Amino acid sequence: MQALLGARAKESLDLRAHLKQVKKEDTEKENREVGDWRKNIDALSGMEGRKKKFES
Amino acid sequence: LDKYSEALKDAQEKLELAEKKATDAEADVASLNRRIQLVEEELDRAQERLATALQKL
Repeated sequence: MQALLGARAKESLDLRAHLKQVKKEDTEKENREVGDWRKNIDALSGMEGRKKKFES
Repeated sequence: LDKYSEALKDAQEKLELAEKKATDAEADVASLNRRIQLVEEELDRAQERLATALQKL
């Protein structure tokens, strides 16, 4: 009876999972490379004198 | 006069240095308040986004 239904479901799930696989493998290839910056702030907290520039 | 003038250049220099220290310390009170508010805002936003993430969860 059921060979056609079996094969159709098999192919559908295979295609879907194949698309998920071809995205997931490359996104795990680049998943620690998805970092960002820190944006450190100086705030001149370590100064103990006037700057030699003409602005100050 | 020289002693008062010198005591003054020194009180005044110590003042320019103390005022500078205050200016720079204040520049940092402000830079710290900016970072505190940027971080508190990111925190409140992290918490808004958390509350949202939790609501979306």
